[PDB]
Amino acid sequence: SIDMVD
Amino acid sequence: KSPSAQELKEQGNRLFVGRKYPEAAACYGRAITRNPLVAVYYTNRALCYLKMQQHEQALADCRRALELDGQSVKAHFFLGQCQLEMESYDEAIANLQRAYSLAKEQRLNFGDDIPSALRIAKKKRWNS
Repeated sequence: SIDMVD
Repeated sequence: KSPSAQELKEQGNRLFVGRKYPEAAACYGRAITRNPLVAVYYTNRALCYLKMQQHEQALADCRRALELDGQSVKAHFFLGQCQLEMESYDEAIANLQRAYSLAKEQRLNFGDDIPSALRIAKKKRWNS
């Protein structure tokens, strides 16, 4: 998911 | 004796997944102190602020990230999410669409996350 830290 | 920026980002990532968002944001802040020119630390902290409902703080960090990496997919996506929660629907949709274009250019694959976010934002603009 894009809803996450890198 | 002292943590590196990388140690601090890793600690912040662990606290984020652990649902310790203020603590994670402070870790990313310490990473920024060690290397203030890294956009990812600001976008990571912006996401913490979003989870903390601290929209003005999240928006400021997205703006900082965009100064350091104007191609950042996540800076645009999190900015759009911020603006959506602040009811700035037109700006939210523009930023989510820009995230879509940048992700395609960079060959990133988040599943249907970005189109799904766009649909959510357009429905919310219409329902309001």
